[PDB]
Amino acid sequence: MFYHISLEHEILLHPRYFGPNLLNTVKQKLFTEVEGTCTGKYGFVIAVTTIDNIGAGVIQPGRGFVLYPVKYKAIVFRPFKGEVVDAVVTQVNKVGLFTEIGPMSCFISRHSIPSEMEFDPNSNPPCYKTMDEDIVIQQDDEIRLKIVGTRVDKNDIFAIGSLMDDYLGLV
Amino acid sequence: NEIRATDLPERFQLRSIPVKGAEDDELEEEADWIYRNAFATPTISLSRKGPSTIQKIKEALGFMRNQHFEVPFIAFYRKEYVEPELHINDLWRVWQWDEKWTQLRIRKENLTRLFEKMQAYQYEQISAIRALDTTDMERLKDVQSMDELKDVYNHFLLYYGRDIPKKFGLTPEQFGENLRDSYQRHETEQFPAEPLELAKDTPEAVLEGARYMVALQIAREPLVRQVLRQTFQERAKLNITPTKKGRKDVDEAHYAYSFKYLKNKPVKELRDDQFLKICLAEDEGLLTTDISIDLKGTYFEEIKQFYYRDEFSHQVQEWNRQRTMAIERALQQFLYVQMAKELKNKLLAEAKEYVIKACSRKLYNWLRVAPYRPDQQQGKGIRVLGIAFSSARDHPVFCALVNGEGEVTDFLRLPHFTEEREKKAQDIETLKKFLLNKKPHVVTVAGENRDAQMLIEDVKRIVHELDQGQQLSSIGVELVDNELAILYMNSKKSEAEFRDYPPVLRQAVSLARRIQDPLIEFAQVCSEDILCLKFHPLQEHVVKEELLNALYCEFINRVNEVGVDVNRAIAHPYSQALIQYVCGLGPRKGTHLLKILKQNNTRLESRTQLVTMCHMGPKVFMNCAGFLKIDTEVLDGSRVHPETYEWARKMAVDALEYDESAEDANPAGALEEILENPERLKDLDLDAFAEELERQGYGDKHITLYDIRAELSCRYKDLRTAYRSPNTEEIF
Amino acid sequence: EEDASQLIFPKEFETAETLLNSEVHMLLEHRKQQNESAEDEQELSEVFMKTLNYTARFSRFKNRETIASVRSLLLQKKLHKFELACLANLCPETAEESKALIPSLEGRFEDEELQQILDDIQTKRS
Repeated sequence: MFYHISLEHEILLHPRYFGPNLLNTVKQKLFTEVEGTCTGKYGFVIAVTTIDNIGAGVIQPGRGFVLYPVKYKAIVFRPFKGEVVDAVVTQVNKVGLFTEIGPMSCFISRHSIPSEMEFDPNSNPPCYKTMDEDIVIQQDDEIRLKIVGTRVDKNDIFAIGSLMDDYLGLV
Repeated sequence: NEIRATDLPERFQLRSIPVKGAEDDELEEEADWIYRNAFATPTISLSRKGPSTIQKIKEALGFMRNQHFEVPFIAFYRKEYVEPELHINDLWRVWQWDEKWTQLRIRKENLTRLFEKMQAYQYEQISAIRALDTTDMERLKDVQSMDELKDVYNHFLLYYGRDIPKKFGLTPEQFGENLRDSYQRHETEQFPAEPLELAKDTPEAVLEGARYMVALQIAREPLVRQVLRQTFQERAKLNITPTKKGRKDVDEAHYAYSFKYLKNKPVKELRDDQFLKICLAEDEGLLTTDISIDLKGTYFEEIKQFYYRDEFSHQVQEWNRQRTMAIERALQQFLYVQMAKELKNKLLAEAKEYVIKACSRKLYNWLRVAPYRPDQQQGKGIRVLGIAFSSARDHPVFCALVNGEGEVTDFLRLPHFTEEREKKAQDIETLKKFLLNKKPHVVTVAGENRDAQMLIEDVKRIVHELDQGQQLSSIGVELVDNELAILYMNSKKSEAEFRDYPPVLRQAVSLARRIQDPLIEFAQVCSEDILCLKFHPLQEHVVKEELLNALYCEFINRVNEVGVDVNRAIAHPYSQALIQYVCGLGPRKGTHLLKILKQNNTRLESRTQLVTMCHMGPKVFMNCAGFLKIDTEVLDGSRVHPETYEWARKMAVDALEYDESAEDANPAGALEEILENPERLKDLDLDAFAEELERQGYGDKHITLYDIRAELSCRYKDLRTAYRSPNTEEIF
Repeated sequence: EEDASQLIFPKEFETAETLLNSEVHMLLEHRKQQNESAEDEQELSEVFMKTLNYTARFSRFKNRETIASVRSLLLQKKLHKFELACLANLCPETAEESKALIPSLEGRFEDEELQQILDDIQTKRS
């Protein structure tokens, strides 16, 4: 889920970047450090929205670097298990359906699909129709889901969706 | 057990579900579907005409459901109305009408069942403007207009909302009949109320309530999906031009990058040319692409007066304003998205079809038979040798000879310098030492540059001027294409046939097997092995199944017309695995036949070896009777089936004035051997055989008479032309 | 253990600020506006480019007033912060759908109270 939190970061700066553009350069270094990343603590940060303050840069003894504890505001995207979200249907396959939850994608097996939604591989479009062909659930449809398990893969979130709950379809 | 233990064939994997059997009632519908589906965008088969192509698709599609007969089992081998009636050896495009008719019937039946269930539920709730079941029969009846069942079928069937236990302006039908009639005969609500007076049955105070309902009703309509369709997709110009970065990002390599003035581009730019559609579809993916009709500003102006009120006194003005506002709300959703989706689908399909036709044409033109043997073949054929190394793509300085029954079976060479630039006797001494100790009949080279051509010409002179061709006769290298060892040399046949040899020997064996039998080189590989050869640059943006089906149908048709040797797939490792592209013998039937004939000592004595021994089933053996040939039944090595043996033997005895045997126990007849033709062609007329086969045999012997006469006169003779110029693009 | 169904969130995340799907859309598109309105600017990351669409598909409204109102009508009641977004994105057409979807609404409220929160949300919907 999309959240807003205050985060913190400490960045290293080389002496060539001193002079009148210094604290501008500190802002540039953060904007291209912590954007679009993910963590096992906070999760997938979409962007840094603003910088709160720069803590005074502590000159490193021995080496010419200085480190700048910059506090910043971040829109973070952390899914939790059991949350009920909307998504778009990406790929309809006999092994499972693929969706996309913003920066994070999910996948739904026929196991999680009750037997009503049968396969449609004979058709040009892979869909999941029913026996009477009334409820048409194909690719590129705003199909709700429920996150039933989370998984982080090396700075990469990968949840898993399901279709067990009622009212999990077209609005 | 489903590939060789059933009643017949199952290898037709492109259509065996939707079109896998034909009933009586569906034969006319499938033939109409094939004739109606087979010509939509391009003028194809305008080949027989409309009635002859509809009866060729109906007669071939209704016939393939008995015994499994297809491909070399009747299409691409005779003078009759097989499918579309064209000269092509692959039937997979004529069976497309049968598969399409069967897929359309199945879809229409499911949708009709759905429409009946929904109509019953809505009627039972309504009696115990409303949505009704009246689209279910109209949709289930329209099997040909599948896309009408998508934009209008999905707008009417999705417009019910899909939930169940199991007066605002003009109507959709009137607006549709007025918009599709080119004159809006009915106006909007001609009453003294405005568009906002119907919101009192919106809760936000908004005049935009009726415009959304009108757009939702308009965008789901079958009538608008038909009315908008084929007006711009039939006739829009391909106006593709470069972007700000795309004019620099492309650099005139794609359809959008090549033409800065392409905003005036012709309507053939993606439907007649594959490259323009492929470039417009590929350039649009990364940088940008130019795809626009420019015909709506005037295609959308004439529909705005229809369904609107003609007066304006706050009665007709409100109705006319409501009609105009609802038409503008419904056009941007329904008409805008529908027009964009049809233009995009048409461009992709046109580019894919051009690429698929180019790839299928290139594969059919290159797949033909012309072995590089002596004179094109004392005995038969011989050592089809050549240099795979030297100045070409292979490293070692030497040559390998193809054995006629497969690739190369021997090789030799010598490191003598043509090496360093100061030497003139070294290359000639190596060429003489290799050519003097080996009895060839022919030469070729796997060239790759200016030094490869010079080394081939020098070796050809040293071989021709020294009598190194036959040790008492001239012969050496040239421009003949040794490059067939480039892809077949690194293959599983070249690696299993010789594992201690280098890549120069593998390339020489590949080149010498193009010199022995490229039909055995084509049939001895998987088909993965045919897709490594590029056929066009616009085939990569196309779906690969179309080129694989085109190549597979062309290869199956060329194998069914060129003859399959029964004895050649038993002993020779390079002639085996040829039972894959035969009519009524797909991978499973052919593989089971090879295993049973090698494990049991079953030899190819005649064409009834798979019918007599219980290895094959009546349907696969009847549909495959025209493709299986043997070395010895004397009509067993030809295209003569078991049912035509009596008529062909009787014709061969009647054409010579000496066939006293009645098909068995008697002198003469046409079946006595495949190497010689009958002595009299004026004795066997076509009218007598066509009249005798219609009354005793139950079939017209008009189109079959020439093939029956030729199969008795010339056994094992291929129907497809092959070869080319080795010094031009056929070998360089 | 982490299940938002039973409303259990880490301490790092309990104090967190929830966001609406339509709300973040304004934040992201304004960030796009700030940077694209700068000359001499490097191209934004593929992560930025692949997310702007997601919230666009689900824009129940754009308007800066409705960004506040679906929050104010909710905060007045005794709902969790977690409930704030799930109920304001989905816009369940009835309390029954919401209580089926959301296990925490079951017994939490009168159905008619929760239905009026959801009806106020539906009447905010563009």
